Amino acid sequence: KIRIRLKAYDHRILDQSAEKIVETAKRSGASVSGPIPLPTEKSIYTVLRAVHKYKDSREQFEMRTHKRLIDIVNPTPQTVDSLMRLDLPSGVDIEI
Amino acid sequence: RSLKKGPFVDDHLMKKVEAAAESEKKQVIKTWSRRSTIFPTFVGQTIAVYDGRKHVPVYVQEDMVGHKLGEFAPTRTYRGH
Amino acid sequence: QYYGTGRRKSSVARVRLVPGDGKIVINNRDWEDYIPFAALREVIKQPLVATETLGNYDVLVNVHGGGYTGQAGAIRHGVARALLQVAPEYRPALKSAGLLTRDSRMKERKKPGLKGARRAPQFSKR
Amino acid sequence: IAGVDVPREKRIVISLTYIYGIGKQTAKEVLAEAGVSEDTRTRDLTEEELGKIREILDRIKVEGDLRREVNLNIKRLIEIGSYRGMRHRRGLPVRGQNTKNNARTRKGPSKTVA
Amino acid sequence: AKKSMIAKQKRTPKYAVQAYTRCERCGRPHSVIRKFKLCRICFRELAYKGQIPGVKKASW
Amino acid sequence: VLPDPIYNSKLVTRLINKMMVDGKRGKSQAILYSAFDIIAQETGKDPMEVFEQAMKNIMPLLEVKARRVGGANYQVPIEVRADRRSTLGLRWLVNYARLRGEKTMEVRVAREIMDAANNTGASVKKREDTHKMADANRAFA
RNA sequence: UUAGUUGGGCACUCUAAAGUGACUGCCGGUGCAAGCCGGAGGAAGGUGGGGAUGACGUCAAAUCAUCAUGCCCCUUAUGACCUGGGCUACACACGUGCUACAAUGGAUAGUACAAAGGGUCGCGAAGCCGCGAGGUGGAGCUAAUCCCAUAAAACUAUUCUCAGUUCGGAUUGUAGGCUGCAACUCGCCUACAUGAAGCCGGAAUCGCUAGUAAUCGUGGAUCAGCAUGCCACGGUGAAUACG
RNA sequence: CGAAGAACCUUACCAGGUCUUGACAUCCUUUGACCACUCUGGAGACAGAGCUUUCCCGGGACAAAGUGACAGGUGGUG
Ligand SMILES: [Mg+2]
Ligand SMILES: [Mg+2]
Ligand SMILES: [Mg+2]
Ligand SMILES: [Mg+2]
Ligand SMILES: [Mg+2]
Ligand SMILES: [Mg+2]
Ligand SMILES: [Zn+2]
Repeated sequence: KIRIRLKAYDHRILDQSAEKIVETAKRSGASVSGPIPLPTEKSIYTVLRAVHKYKDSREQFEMRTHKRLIDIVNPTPQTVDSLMRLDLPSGVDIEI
Repeated sequence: RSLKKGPFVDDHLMKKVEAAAESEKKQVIKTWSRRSTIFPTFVGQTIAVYDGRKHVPVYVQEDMVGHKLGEFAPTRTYRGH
Repeated sequence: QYYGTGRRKSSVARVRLVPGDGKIVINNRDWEDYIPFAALREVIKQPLVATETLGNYDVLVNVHGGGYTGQAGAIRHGVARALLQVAPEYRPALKSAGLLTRDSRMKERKKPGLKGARRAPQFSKR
Repeated sequence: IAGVDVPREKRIVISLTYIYGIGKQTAKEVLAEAGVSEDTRTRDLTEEELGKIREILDRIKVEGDLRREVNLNIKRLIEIGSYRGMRHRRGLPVRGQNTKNNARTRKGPSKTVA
Repeated sequence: AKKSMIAKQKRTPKYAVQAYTRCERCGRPHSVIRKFKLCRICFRELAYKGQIPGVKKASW
Repeated sequence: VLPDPIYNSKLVTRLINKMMVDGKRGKSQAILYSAFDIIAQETGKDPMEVFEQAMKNIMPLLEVKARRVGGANYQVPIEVRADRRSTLGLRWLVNYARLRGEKTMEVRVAREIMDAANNTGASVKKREDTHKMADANRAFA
């Protein structure tokens, strides 16, 4: 009855980190859900390409987030410890 | 202020005008305040209001209560081209 | 319960067919209370008249996204899909009628320096 | 008719809108103080009805008196010599509004070329 | 100018309404994005360089 | 394009699309339906037949093209494409139906199709005038 | 159950990772060939649609005011602080746009269907007071949970009956509300009243080939507040291309 | 169009009132918490006083005053 939310900018890192968590979590307690994908909330920053003039010519920069959610269904102190010890490839954010 | 929570007037002007009850109106009060309202208590005592380059006199009346001081001290001098 | 999905613009219709007389619900409402126009209602019919299956089945619909005409297009699309589902021998009829053509006309981007997708400002030399 | 010879064909609301000082919502309020039907026409009125409407009107501010009132207000800030009244006297916008361009209903029609 | 202005930015004003944003790199006031705190042109530089996390070039 | 849902004609859908203003297909389509209802009221017969007769009356054959010939620009006549034929018919119909000046749009359109099936109206004056100028300038063919 | 509510289940959507597929790959015609035209299948057919992606160099094009920077100049002032003012001026000209000039419409009521987005000292609910702008209140929310957020055009009914009009909405007067120490110069919004010009635009001139043009609303940034501007969003949805 | 926000600030311009190792940095010398809050004269900057500045383990970090080297220029030339 405890939940993990993983959110980052890189879906490959994030997917693999979630698979890591899920395999370790199945080792430390068998009954756990899979990771579930959420929508990619994002921000498109639109900038003048030039310096002085040229309002008409621009460049656009998309900051996406990718994020997955996990639900543990039968915790053990082994599971809590395996998640309390474990540090992930940074660039991500774990939330419990 | 546009709202019932007011009015507004600069403390540095209200205090001098209150002291100017014993002024006898021979003297004059300079202010760099154009944002402060006119209370009835300002009546009679000429105020020299700073337009940007000079202090321009205004004589207060019952009729110019409710307004600001800058309405009686223009900023931009213009003569019909 | 035969089933099909149908998509037009941003509209999504999960639609299903049962054998019946011809009654139709859309979002727990009357087809006439949801699509009052004869034009759009006939548009919905189009598969059922291209292949004579109107007086046979009931069309049961749920829809989200888009506007009324887009939802109509989605509905006819999913309907034609479920007609394939109940009978692949309706493939030739519905293909040659063009109902299986998922209308890929999506609404085009806006772009910078343009007041729309393609519109540009009023040009002036001087 | 009702302070001035309003239209006989217009409905009562629109008729009362043609009084300098009265518009559509004031008309609805007045006809509701009268309890009359607002959708009715003006030749189709009755005389006692009309007189009650006149009473409510004369409670409301008089037409010419409204003219005198606004003109007095303008005269006041013209005759003090405030900025706002210099604008009234010069014929320019009074609100905090731009005059390099788009000031026609104050300046007048397009003046001669400089 | 701009050094004295970048100073006067950082000390607290007389009234809090007088705040205004400036890119810490180059204290230009205009087009400074408070989410990054950068000005648009420095932002474009660093975003090219990949020194900003998660941002890339928006194709769509 | 496609035929009309109700009647078996693409002409109706095109006329709807050519009266349409800012995507208001519902308004246009409804008023054309009610306008055929009006002409059925005042005539009692096939709306398709009367609309066809009106077409056949407003439908030009000859039309001028502007061509540079001999150091100036002339009007040379030419037989119109079969598609531009109908296009010009429907265009003229809608434009006179707008500039007419009756009360309601369905009414204007219905009266114009009546006059057109009867060989009257501005829309037919237009065909006649186009023929007249092209025939005046048939020296250049 | 008032509510997809609660239970239950991922069927279907939706989400988003890895795959598939569309490559002239196949058939007919012609070409010698490259290729071209047609045909089939399929969702999609001919670089599917749209983007980003801008070669050597031209205009000694613009930028010493984003930044750095050589040279020169000021260096008890060409530097620095504070208040107040100006960048919003106004006889007049141009560009770009918003609003309209109305009956394919306006006023009033009821009422269906969107997408893309933002939110921590931020979004701010319900309920209430207020004609209204807003006030109060504090639920829920660090968010596919909750909010901003009734989407408006559309449709249905009633009215206005083609009129400078219930068009139009300026300008002005009075009174309100917010923001902010402060709204005169110089913000925005509301109420009442006023009701301007305008009854489809000279010579000329501009965008657009498809979900485009036109049209309607929405969101975001900047931002205390201040948009007809800018960038994205979906809704409706055409005409035409002889050449 | 720079301006993806000109009420003050922004803002570079103007008038007025003021300062000159300075609004902003390094190097030296003395010292160490520097300051914060109230009163008065002020348009405010700023001057007079008060209360009150706890530096931390010779070192570290930031600070007042002297002191010249230097600073600073949205001053110029795209
Ligand atoms: Mg600010
Ligand atoms: Mg040059
Ligand atoms: Mg300017
Ligand atoms: Mg071509
Ligand atoms: Mg150059
Ligand atoms: Mg230059
Ligand atoms: Zn910068």
